[PDB]
Amino acid sequence: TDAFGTIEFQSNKAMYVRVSFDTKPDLLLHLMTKEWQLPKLLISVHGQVFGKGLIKAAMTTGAWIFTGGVNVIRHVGDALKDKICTIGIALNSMHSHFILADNEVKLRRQLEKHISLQKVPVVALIVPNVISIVLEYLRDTPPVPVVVCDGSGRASDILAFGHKSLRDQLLVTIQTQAQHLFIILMECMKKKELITVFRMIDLAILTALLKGANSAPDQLSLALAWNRVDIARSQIFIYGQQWPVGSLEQAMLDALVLDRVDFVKLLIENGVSMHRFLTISRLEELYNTRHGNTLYHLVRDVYRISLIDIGLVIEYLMNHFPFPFHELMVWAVLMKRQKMALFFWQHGEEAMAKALVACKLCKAMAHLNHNSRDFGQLAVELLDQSYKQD
Repeated sequence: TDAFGTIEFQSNKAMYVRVSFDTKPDLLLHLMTKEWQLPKLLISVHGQVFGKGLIKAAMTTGAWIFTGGVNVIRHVGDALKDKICTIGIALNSMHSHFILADNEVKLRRQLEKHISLQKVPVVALIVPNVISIVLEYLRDTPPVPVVVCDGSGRASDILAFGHKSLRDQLLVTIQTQAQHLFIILMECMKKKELITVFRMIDLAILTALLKGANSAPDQLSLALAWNRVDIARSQIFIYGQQWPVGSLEQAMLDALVLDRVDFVKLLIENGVSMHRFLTISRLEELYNTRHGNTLYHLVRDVYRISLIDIGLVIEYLMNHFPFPFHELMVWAVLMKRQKMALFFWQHGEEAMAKALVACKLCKAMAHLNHNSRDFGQLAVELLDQSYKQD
């Protein structure tokens, strides 16, 4: 036992546990997820652009960062100072949820492997033993999109060896030890194109993770979890892709469940046909789901949700759909969304009636002013422009 206490470096409040060298992945997972009340992506570091890249990547991905607890660690801490749930393993003030080892590495790696096994790509960035751990991660662990950094030292030597007489020059620069160490470097050439050296970071890190993942549907499913359509468009969707039949419908449904206007627009540009996409079962399931609405309460005023109940409640408030955009927009406004409904209004025809219906529905939905005013003004502007034209 012993330890098991949280200390605030006054503040940067954080939790600390002095675990032993041997660790149980289940114990650490329970402590972090439940005891600490604490991601889709995982990052671990062995040690302006450096700070900016990590901060942007961590904030967007919302991924835990594994770094040395002992104050290269200082450089990372300074970058953080410039609510990411970083994890420190070793007492830096910036890091949170401290975990210690009683003397470690083996237990940490086992815990990371167990966490990754649960339905979470893991990428390690690195700035003598450095090359050893690099090769261990690359070989033993199939996933290891390790990226070298401009920082000199072991990283510089590894990058120089990977990029490319030459072996003799590298061995001389290293200074029997060099000859023994080159055994791993021999496998580095075979492992090339799996760990890509960074070049002079969030975009680069995302690209490296996507390359490591290695099938448009598979990559796009993980991309949706990160909400990086603007950047992921170039890589996920490229000319000459496979595009398996049927996966596109599932991806479209998953995107539509959540509020990702950019991804829906990108899929429409790809050729997502709403004429055939519209489905009674899909609409019923979409209404049923509560993930991501007061309609349920309205339902009580009006278990699986059917179109009949929706029609009944709509009337009170007031097998492919030929004009699905009406249903899409009424659903979007009924769910209290402020972006998808406007997009559906833009795409669909007969905008005046739809805008007026939405304006009427908004006022009674609360029983609001901003949305009702927007819909009302949009209709007025549309008529005014049409009045000028003819």
